Amino acid sequence: RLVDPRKNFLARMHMKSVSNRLRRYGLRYDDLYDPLYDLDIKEALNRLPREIVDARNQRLMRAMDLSMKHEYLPDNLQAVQTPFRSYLQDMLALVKRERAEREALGALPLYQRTIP
Amino acid sequence: LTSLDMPLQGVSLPPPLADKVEPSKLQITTLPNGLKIASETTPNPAASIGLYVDCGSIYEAPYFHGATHLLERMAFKSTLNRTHFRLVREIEAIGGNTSASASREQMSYTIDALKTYVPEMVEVLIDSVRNPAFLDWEVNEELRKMKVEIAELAKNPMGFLLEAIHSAGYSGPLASPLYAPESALDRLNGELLEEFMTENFTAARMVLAASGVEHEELLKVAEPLTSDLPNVPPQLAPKSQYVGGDFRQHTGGEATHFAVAFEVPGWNNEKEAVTATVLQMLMGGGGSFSAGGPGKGMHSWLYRRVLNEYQEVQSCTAFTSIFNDTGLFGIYGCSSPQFAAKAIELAAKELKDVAGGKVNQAHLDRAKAATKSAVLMNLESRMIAAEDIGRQILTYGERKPVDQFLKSVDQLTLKDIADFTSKVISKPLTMGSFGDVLAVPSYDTISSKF
Amino acid sequence: AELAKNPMGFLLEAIHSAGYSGPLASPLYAPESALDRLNGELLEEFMTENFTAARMVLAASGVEHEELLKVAEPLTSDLPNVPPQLAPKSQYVGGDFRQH
Amino acid sequence: SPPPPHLMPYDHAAEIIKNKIKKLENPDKRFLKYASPHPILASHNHILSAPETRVTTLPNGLRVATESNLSAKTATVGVWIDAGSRFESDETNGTAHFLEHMIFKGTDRRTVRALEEEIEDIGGHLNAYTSREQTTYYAKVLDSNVNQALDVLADILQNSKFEEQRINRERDVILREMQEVEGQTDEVVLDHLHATAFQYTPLGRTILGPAQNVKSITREDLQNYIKTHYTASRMVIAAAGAVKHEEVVEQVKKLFTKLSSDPTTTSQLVANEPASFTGSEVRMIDDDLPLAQFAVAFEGASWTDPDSVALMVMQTMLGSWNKNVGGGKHVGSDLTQRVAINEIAESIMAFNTNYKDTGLFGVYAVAKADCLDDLSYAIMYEVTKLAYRVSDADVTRARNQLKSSLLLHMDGTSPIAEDIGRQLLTYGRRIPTAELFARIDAVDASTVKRVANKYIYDKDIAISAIGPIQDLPDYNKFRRRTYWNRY
Amino acid sequence: EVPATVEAVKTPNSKIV
Ligand SMILES: [Zn+2]
Repeated sequence: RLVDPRKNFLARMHMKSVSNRLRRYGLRYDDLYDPLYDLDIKEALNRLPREIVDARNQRLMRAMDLSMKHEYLPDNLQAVQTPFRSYLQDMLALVKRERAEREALGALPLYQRTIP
Repeated sequence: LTSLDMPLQGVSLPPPLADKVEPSKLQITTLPNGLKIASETTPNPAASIGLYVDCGSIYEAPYFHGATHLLERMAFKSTLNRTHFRLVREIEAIGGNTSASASREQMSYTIDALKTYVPEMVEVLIDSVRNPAFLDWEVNEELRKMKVEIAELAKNPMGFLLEAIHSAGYSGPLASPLYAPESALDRLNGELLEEFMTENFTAARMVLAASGVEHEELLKVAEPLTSDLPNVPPQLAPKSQYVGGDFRQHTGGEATHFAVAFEVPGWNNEKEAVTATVLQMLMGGGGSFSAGGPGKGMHSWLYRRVLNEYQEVQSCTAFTSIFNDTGLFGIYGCSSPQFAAKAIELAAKELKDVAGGKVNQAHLDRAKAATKSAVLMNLESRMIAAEDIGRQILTYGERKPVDQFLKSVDQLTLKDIADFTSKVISKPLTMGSFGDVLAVPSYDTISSKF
Repeated sequence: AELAKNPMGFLLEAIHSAGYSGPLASPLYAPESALDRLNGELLEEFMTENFTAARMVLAASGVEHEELLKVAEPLTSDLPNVPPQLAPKSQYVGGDFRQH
Repeated sequence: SPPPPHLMPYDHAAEIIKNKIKKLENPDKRFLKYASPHPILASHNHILSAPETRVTTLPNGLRVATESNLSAKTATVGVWIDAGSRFESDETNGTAHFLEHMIFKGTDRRTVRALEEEIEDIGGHLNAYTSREQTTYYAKVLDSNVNQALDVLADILQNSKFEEQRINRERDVILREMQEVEGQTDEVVLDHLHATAFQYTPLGRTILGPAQNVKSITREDLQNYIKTHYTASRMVIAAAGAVKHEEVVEQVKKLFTKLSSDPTTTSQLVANEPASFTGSEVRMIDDDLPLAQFAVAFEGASWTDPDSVALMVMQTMLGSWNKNVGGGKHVGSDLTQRVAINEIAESIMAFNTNYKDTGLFGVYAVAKADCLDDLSYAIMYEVTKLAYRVSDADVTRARNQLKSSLLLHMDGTSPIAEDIGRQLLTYGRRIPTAELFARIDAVDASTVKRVANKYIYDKDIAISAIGPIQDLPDYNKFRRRTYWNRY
Repeated sequence: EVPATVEAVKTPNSKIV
């Protein structure tokens, strides 16, 4: 695929830019996934262990504090950041698979979004 | 269509069954890993297939308190091969029903459906017990519904007292509660359940009993799904020691309850088990909370004495809980919060009365007939037949015929009843009361009555 | 409810009822079933038949006897003289408490 | 350098959960060979074989029906009578229940103690049950004591004494029973549902009757009741288990000689006093009860109506559930799915009650006060949906479940004898399993839609509720939720 | 005596006015 960093150098530049932008705030890419965006994310987040969600929330608070202060992380802290270490994607995919299996057999959804 | 009082036209009617059908013979196949598969062919179009494991709360000690009942609630959930949703849908596609039971020394998993769906039943049952996924959200949900199942326990005085006197009557593994405290549940999780199940669920500790299927088909479906299981050498169940004890939770208010129990032989020792069952029938009794249907125990010693000579009694009967190497025979009771001392006096006097020999032959024959009809009638049910096969092959490995039990019942004299009851009440008693215990006498005073 | 949090006092209460028989085994801390029945009239009946003058002592440290009597006598002299009742008798018997 | 992905505690937990998920990503196909989540209509008329049910009619119209299993060690023998509270009058109401209390109270040959001692000397059981349209007395005994049990039943039916002191004692027992109509709220809710739905018809009366009737009960009342209703053409003797048809027929011919032979016939009784449905409700508001219980019902179908089978399929489609069921969120029933997924009830149960000329089809639910509005919406939505959208998978699954439950519940001599007696009273015959299965599989999605449009769509409802029910929707809202205005 | 609501709950009435 063209989105493969190993095969495509444009994807390599894209991944480098995204990683650098994430590292300035100490954010993981999975931290950008908001429960309010879809009920599948909300369900996947509810299925995760507590310490992971607490770490996510702490990173979110740190990033918000940095953004409000017009500041970036110190370089010593930036060196230890792992912007693309995942904690959410596999659980999200599992929740999607379970949702699709429910839909295929004619069952009601386990959760639905509120009509605004 | 046509009204149901007129036969439907064009229906293919199967030929009728004979009015006398030769019973089938249990076939017991043992796999090299030690797993035993048993089945009996049955004329009715229903199949009952179960898996029975010699695990229970007597293996929770010391670090798995509550694991057995959690595993009971976690039955037929998500496997490594199928989601909970898919498994419920497969069970419902063939009109099946599942059930799991947890005891101190046994667990079972059963599925019931028409006999044409045997491969699906066997496949779903083994996937369930061999491959639990133990997902954390599913465990947490079953743990919330465990809190309710344990809080509503106070609403069943008989059950509450029964567990309480099991706790207060033994010291070792048998004293471990079958309904763990709330503190004991904030430690349980999926990893604990997996570690517990892997340790105890071995092939040589498991029986696949299927009532209502040909042995060839059951073997063809079950052999490829259980042989992989490794050979684990046969350990020994731990020993429990019967002691005395008192259980007392003074809640106050009204409607006291009690249970005085004594020790009896276990399922091993096959002449005295019967003496305990016939004794339980002899004392008999009833719930005293509802009526309807003669012959349920209205003319036993307990009923005819208490409920027909002393009013204001809410419950009075006898119970029994026999294990492999020990048992508990006792008498329940409700009475009134200040009538409690008189109630315990009545119960103790009744035990003493049958101990001395104050029971005539008419009552002995009555209780003997009640025992025989209770055992023969309870085998009318396909479920009970399958469960009995599984439990007996787990315990003895043979499925002893009912005829031997029937002769032991009909070899009981008054001298036997007398010597057994004398032996039973010469040992420490287990007292348990629940409700308003302030007026309830002490342990020493009740112990001095016998 | 906030009594099990102190094992000392909880055990000290429990072993009073587990060791004595009779009145001294009556809890000082009643269960949350006798409380739903407690009301002002039940407390007024309890006090009228128990708070009698012969069972009462008025003790003062830091006061002169004269004006203390001067104030106290008009407020207590009209209490009826009731006979002394015998103390309810308790029996130590020994026993065992337990709760898991 | 960043930490490796097991140093930080949260990274390690993420790795563990990811590994578990990858474990679930690859299933094992040996365990995925036979079971399917898709329901298939299956024809298995081979396993459907059963022992023959012999039915013999005596010259006086008495019917003897036996199902022989000579391998059995036990048997169930009894009498099923086309009699109950529906066939009494307003001033006789309650007499059948009084007779049920009085029937084991002694005969000319036997006294109360003799009768109990005879029975429990053989280890037998004696059962008496009376309903609105059916009455049954039966004995569960060992194979040897079939003749003795038949003698016991014939004696109690034909030669009961009804002592005046026994009558007076039972009078106070029943009066206390009436004064203690509590603790069984399901039964109370259904009684009030019958009373309001079948207003001013014999079907609306309770089995117990009014207190003045039981106070007025005398010997001649009971004797007149037995003379009027316990007639040969209204009685079926049913036996299952280790019994031979011929011996039972001979014993019945010997013992059941002094019956009534009154010309009163059940079809005429139903004709001149028919039962009709009245859209209506009774609300028993009691805000001290912790849980609310209510039933909503439509007018159903009689026993012999062909639509009764479709109503059974529809009842299976709605289903039943309580909080202790493991997989309510995953079942085929959409109503059960909604209730279990949103935790809006303690229990839910669809019922299909049949009578000789009418029926009741509805839902019974137990829930907390604050769940009632959503629960009522869900119940009405899923019931009304049957008139609009029915999937082939749902009706196929319900057909399979109904066939399975009908065959699986039929285990033991007592359920078989009860099935024989009930079918002989309601259908005039024991419907063979193959015919019943053929009728069931004739219920497709279009059949369910047609039946729902006949019985549910834009139809009056009967409601009976008790408890903290101030937030239960009123009659107009339930009545409006019986149709969909988007169609 | 028994209040009217208790009697109504305890005695279903098919002759409702
Ligand atoms: Zn009754």
